[PDB]
Amino acid sequence: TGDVKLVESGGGLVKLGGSLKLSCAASGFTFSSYYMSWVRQTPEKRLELVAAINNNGGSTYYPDTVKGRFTISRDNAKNTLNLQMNSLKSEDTALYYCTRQHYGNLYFFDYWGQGTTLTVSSSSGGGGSGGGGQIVLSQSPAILSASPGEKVTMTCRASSSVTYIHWYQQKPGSSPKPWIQATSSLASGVPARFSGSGSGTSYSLSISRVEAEDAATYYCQQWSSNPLTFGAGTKLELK
Amino acid sequence: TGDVKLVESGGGLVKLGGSLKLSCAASGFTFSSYYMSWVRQTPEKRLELVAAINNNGGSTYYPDTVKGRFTISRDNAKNTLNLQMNSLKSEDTALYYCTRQHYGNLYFFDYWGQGTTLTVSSSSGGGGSGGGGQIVLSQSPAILSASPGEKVTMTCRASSSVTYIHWYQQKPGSSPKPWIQATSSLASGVPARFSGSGSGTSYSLSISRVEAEDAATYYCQQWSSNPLTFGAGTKLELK
Amino acid sequence: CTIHSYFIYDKIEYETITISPVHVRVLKYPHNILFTNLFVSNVLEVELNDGELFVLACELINKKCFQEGKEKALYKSNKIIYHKNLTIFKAPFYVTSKDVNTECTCKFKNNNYKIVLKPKYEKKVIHGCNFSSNVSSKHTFTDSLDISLVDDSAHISCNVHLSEPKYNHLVGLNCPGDIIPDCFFQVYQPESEELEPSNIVYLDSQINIGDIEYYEDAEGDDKIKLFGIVGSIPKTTSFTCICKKDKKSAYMTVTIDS
Amino acid sequence: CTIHSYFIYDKIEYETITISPVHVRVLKYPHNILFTNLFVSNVLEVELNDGELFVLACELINKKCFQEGKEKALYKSNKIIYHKNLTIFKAPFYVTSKDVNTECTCKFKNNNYKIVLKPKYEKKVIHGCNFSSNVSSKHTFTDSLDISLVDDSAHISCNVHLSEPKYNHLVGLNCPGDIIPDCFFQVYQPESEELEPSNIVYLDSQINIGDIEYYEDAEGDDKIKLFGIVGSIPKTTSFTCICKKDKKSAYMTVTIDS
Ligand SMILES: *[C@@H]1O[C@H](CO[C@@H]2O[C@@H](C)[C@@H](O)[C@@H](O)[C@@H]2O)[C@@H](O)[C@H](O)[C@H]1NC(C)=O
Ligand SMILES: *[C@@H]1O[C@H](CO[C@@H]2O[C@@H](C)[C@@H](O)[C@@H](O)[C@@H]2O)[C@@H](O)[C@H](O)[C@H]1NC(C)=O
Repeated sequence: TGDVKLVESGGGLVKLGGSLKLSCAASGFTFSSYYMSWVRQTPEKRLELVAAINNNGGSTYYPDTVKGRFTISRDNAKNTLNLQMNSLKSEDTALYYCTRQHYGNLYFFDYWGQGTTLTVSSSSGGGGSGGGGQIVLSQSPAILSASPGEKVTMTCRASSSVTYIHWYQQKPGSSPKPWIQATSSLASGVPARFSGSGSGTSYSLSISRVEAEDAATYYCQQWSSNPLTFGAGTKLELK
Repeated sequence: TGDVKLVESGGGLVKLGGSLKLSCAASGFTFSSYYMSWVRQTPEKRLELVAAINNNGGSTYYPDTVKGRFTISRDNAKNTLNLQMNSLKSEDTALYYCTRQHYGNLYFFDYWGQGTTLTVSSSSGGGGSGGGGQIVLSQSPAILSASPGEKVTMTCRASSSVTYIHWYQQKPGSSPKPWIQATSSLASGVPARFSGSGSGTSYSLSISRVEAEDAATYYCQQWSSNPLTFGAGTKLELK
Repeated sequence: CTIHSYFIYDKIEYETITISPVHVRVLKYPHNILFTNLFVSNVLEVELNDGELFVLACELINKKCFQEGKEKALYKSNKIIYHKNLTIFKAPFYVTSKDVNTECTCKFKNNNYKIVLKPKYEKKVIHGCNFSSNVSSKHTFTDSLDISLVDDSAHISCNVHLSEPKYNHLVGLNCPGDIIPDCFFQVYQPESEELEPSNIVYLDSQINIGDIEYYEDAEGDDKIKLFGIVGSIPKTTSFTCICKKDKKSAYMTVTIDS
Repeated sequence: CTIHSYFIYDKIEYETITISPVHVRVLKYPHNILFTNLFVSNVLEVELNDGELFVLACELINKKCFQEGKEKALYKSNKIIYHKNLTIFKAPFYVTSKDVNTECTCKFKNNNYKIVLKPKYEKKVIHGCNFSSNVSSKHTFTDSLDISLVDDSAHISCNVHLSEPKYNHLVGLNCPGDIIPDCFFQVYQPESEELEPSNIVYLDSQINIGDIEYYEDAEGDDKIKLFGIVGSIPKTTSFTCICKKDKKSAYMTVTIDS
């Protein structure tokens, strides 16, 4: 009831090799009309699709990094989304967001929950056990430190052709939020100073005059072939 | 923009026989999809339809009390409603509300503005120069003083058959508000203690357990034939 | 009175006159009549067509018959005529499922003859609007408009138009909230081209046909109201039905030509 | 390459080959060709049919011709072929109004022969969705769904289905906000039955027809995008176009059989 809301439950600490079930409570929309996904954020702040399920719940997709270990399920009568995670690895340590797309919104992640943390437990950091047999997104720069009132541009290069890119903005303490839909269509409330452009393997996000409010990590995302992938993010800074 | 809003402008003091134009600014909806009306409230607190215009603005209706003096008009491109009032009489002294109906909501006045006051200027009070050649609504009692937690019922009798009655609630300082749609369908947010019933010439509003919150004037309204009429109101009291 | 419709022992074989199947034209019953005179092991199984009649002549029925089923199935008929101990069964035009039957016990001689009827099920879509959002339902509608997708305080139409020389369809709706008026026994008149009111009227008076079968169902907080129309109507008739859930409302407009 | 469509001096009378109106089948132009050799008072008025061709053979055109009108009217053709000073005019399948004409000046001998063409106007509805709320428009759509009536964050479809052995219709939309993708030059692929992506593709590749005429218009903040299809398509093709205004979105799905 009310406006769109996604609440993730479960998560905590599991030994390597262990099992854990995560749940998502959807309210404020016709749940059965949306495609649901589990998308995690590594400690390196990389965004990765973990699992996706269609509207009726008959078709699922799992990237090769989780295929055979994780299982996505939905109960349209209870408005719930579940993920059974087996044989947990150190790579699985991430904040797990529950998020939605609609075929009719060009599969744009317009609502994301706050996330549920999983800590599976030598050191690491970087990459993300992904990058193989998929369209990879290369964002540049990693850190954009600009002065107020300046025109800035960040790029998103794709390993091979993508027919569109979606942009998301994330500020510390909150989940990613829709920013630019289908390459150039700004999300609701996004200031006119923002623009998005591109085709093929080269896309970009530009800001005509940068302000304190724009300081955030901007991620590009593609879905031209399975799996759906995101870039690493461009951290906008105004020190 | 935003939610439904109706702002009435004009009004003040006019000599008897004078002329005055009233305006209504509609915002927050597709104005051209609604039937618009000017409905006034006499100092005796009687509600009377003054004029009505259809969606396209090609069909108008005026009761015999204003026919030939008042003129209703709409500008769908400007989202405005106008009423040119000529040859003003003492009977015309009232708060003029701008309000809307939709064919699809059974012509229920779901939104009313705050009203614009007209004071045209021996004494009077009662009746309202109406009651002739129309279905008249007789509400009983005029004042219902009940004790908390009591089951109460107010009646609405019609001079001849009406196929439905709409109920409206009005608390001092504010315009009437939708209460019961098409005889028995409660308006949004209306507590379950309220019920509406009836057919033919006899209709009623009942409250299973009366509370401080229910204290208001409840009006019934019919539109089975032109003109559309309201009853005088039942003032609910808990002293 | 220009009473002109079908007749099944109704009041104005013959005995103010009853009519077995002021100008009062009597139309010969548009369907087949199946008469039983009172099969395998004292029971009779019969498949009935949509609208087909079944008349039993039996003067001994110790309790209410053809009002209950002889299995996990309730085959409800809208017209079970009881007159001069000559019970009459009219097969419906809508049924919840194919797995449905009805039983009657006729005490003939010193043996219990029990009749069981089943439907010649035909998958039927309802020409109308589904305003609900559940994909799980035993009913199929031609049009859909999930009312939860409409903005608060907005009013949107869902139109249904029928255009056949002779009709044989089910018209109805699924509403997750309040239905206005009491559809389809009473419907809301169409919108005037002038600034004139639109009233609540009986559907029977609007379409001007006799025995207009009305059906209903409920699946959770979802209300299904339907009606059946068989034959050509005297004139092009239009009417409305409103569905409303909290601040959201949508209305079904129906236009039937002829 | 299985290039198989109509040909009007296009590159792969004849002179890598041009074609006057790897398997490359050449279809004979499906419409009438009107040739002028260079009427009343040095001017020629001609009424053209939807798709009809008009070819002028004149080697002297001192400035851009048939690119402007000889009155308060701009008759825009999508194909004005300029080759070997043999200008070619293809009559459009959509026009804003009937009061429209185009002019060309041919310097033949020592006299200015000026050609003026007019349309045989035919009131044409657009098979598509009007998501706008203005009752004032020069365009008529088969379906309507005022996007202002949809709730914030909701997504509702408006479906259009075409089913004719041979087609001759206009498919399009009216959007009061952002159109996604750049319809109708590029359309959004239909939804998969499996968990597979749907891409932005060119409409030409989806329908697989040549010279698919594309039209556009604007009336305030309301954008109109259209396209014309004449003939039978090789296979049943479906595609989508999204309209979005602030937090409200609605999508047009189109299915064309054959
Ligand atoms: C949606 O519907 C589910 C299944 O409904 C059941 O089966 C249908 C065919 C009917 O027989 C109906 O009466 C049954 O309830 C429900 O289990 C589910 O709770 C419904 N969801 C909501 C939110 O109402
Ligand atoms: C609604 O439309 C009105 C009339 O539009 C005009 O006529 C149409 C046929 C087109 O030629 C269009 O380009 C013209 O503007 C406008 O006057 C009115 O402002 C519009 N309303 C809104 C709110 O956009």
